[PDB]
Order: sequence, then structure tokens, then C-alpha cells
Amino acid sequence: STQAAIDQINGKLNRVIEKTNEKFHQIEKEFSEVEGRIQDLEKYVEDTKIDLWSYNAELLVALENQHTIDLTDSEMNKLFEKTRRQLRENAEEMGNGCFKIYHKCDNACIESIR
Amino acid sequence: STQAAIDQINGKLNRVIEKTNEKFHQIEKEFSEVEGRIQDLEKYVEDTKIDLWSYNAELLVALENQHTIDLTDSEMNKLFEKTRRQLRENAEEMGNGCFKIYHKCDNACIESIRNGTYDHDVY
Amino acid sequence: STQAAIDQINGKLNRVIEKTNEKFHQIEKEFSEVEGRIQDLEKYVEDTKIDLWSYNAELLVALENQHTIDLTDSEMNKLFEKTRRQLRENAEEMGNGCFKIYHKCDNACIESIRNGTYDHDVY
Amino acid sequence: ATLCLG
Amino acid sequence: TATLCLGH
Amino acid sequence: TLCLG
Repeated sequence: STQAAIDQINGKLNRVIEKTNEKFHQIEKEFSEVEGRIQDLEKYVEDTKIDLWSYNAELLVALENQHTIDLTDSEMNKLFEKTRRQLRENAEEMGNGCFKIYHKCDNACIESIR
Repeated sequence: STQAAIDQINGKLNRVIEKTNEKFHQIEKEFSEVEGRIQDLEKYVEDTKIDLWSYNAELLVALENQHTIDLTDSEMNKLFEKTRRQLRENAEEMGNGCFKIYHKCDNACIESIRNGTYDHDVY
Repeated sequence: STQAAIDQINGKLNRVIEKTNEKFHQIEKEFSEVEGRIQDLEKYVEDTKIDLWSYNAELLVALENQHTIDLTDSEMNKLFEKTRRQLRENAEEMGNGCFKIYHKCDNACIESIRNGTYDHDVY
Repeated sequence: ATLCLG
Repeated sequence: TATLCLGH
Repeated sequence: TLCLG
């Protein structure tokens, strides 16, 4: 019996190690998924943002072609540079006056977002 | 003295079993909140992006009903197309250039975002 | 033996207790890193938004000044009252048509949005 | 909400 | 923070 | 590719 008793406590106690060990691995897996969504969601917010800013620059570049607006004018030059800044900070500057917008959130990533 | 030592070890074990089970439930709740939070934020990012493309489209339109621009020119059209897609892609594309903009992030969803309330347990 | 059997049981049990406790502690830390990156994202979303909406209101104005439009024309004035409601919402309306725009995600916060760090523990 | 463009 | 003015 | 002025 004392032996039996010690044998039991040791059996019970190994159940606990085993249960807790596994639950921890589960918790580690969920953490990876969650942090997974977050890094996708933020890639999307980023992609979303350069889309809208790249449109803004385009619209300006559209209106100055049909001479609807003056981009050298000051008040208007501000706005124009506001859009050109975002483009530089968030896109590949090719030959002066061009940009290559690379999207960070691909189709698969856009998907997790659903 | 041994049974004393034994039955004492057992009670301590039953404590550990109780405390860790409680903490495991609490880690469950927190994972739910963290999870609904990413959901609501994914929504807010949606409504937010749509309201911004409607506006753009509408801008393109108001400028047409005043003949400032012709939505049929090469370049001014490319622009129209961009906002058009986003609207199809994200709104109820009803017929004749009409659309129903649906907002996924409800009111309280917007409170949740704005109010970072997390019942964060500390063992 | 019995005493050593018993010393073993207790030293193993406290090994467990010590180890669950530290893990529970690393779990709590991770909940905070996570819940922390989610708020930084919410903030950067707000600022990202407000930036685009205020740019909208300023182009309406810079266009009127170039005379390209007239914010009195019902269609364009609607556009303007649109941006005005986005600002008026996510910003401090001064009262005289001036808006105090607060920027919630600082350079530190914005960095996390790049860093992508979570000392992800593995027990 | 609704919206009719062209 | 910044103030933005534009009033009608 | 987007080219401005």
C-alpha cells in the first residue's frame, strides 16, 4: 500500500504533466495562428493604403494633363507632394518620376481575411 | 507520517490541477477576445476602404456632370475603372451603375476597436 | 527508500508547479505583445484613414481656389459635407471650420507594425 | 447605402 | 496633431 | 508602374 500509494501519486502526477504539456503546445499553435492573422491584416492595411494613395497621385496627374489644375501652384503643389511622398516611402522609385507598387498581401493572404 | 506526507502531496496536486484548469479556461477567453478583435478590425478596414472608394467614384462623377472631365477619355477612364472595380468587388453590384454599400463593422464593432478592453488574466 | 520515494514525488511535483507557473507567465506576456500589436494596428488604421479623408477635404478646397469647382454647387457641396463628417467624427471640430486632427500611432507604434516581433515561447 | 454612377 | 481649417 | 511629373 505505501508503495501502491506512491505508485499512484506518481501515476496521477504524470497524467498532469502529459495533459498540461499538450495543452501548452496547443496554446503555442493558436499564438502562431493569431500572430499569423495580424501580420496578414497589417499587410492588407498597407496594400489598401498605397492603392488609395496611388490613385490620388494619378488623379492629380490626370487633371494636370487636360490642364484642369496647376500643380506648380502652391496650395496645390502641397497636396501633390503629399501623394508623391507616400509613393516614395511605399514603392520602388524607378527612373525619376516613376514608381513600382509591390503588394504585400497576396491572394492567399487576402483570403485568410474572410 | 508517511500517509501524512502522501495525503498532503495529493492535496497539493489537486490544487495544482484546479488552478491550472482555471487558468486554461481563462487563456481560452482571452484567445476568443483577441480573435474577435482581429475580426472587427478586419471589418473596419473593409468599411473604411469602401467609403473611401465610393467618394473617389462620386468625385469622378460630380466632375462629369459639370463637363470638367470626360469619363470616356483614355486616362480619365482608367481612373474610373479603378474605383468601379472596388465598388463591384466590394458592394452589391445592382444594375445600371447602382450599388449597395454594405457595412460589415457594426456600431459596437466600432466601440470594440476604439476601446481596447481585454480581460487579461494574470496567474 | 520511502522517504526518498516521497522526496522524489515532491521534488517532481514542485518541478511541475515551477514549470507551469513560468509558462503561464510567458503566456501572459505573449497575450500582451499580441493585444498590443492589435491596438497599434487599430491606431495606424485610424491615422491612415484620417489622413486620406483630410486630404479629400483639402483637395475640395484647393480645387475651389483654382476655381475648378464651387463648393456651393449642391453635388460638390455634398462631397464636401462628406469629408467634413469623417473629420468631424475622427477629429476635434474647433467650430469655425477648423478641425484639430490628432495622430494616434507614433513612430514607435508604427515601427512595431514593421518589426513583426513576438517572442513566441516554446515550452 | 446606395450609389448610382454612370 | 495638427489643425486643419476649411470653412463655409 | 506609376509615373508622375
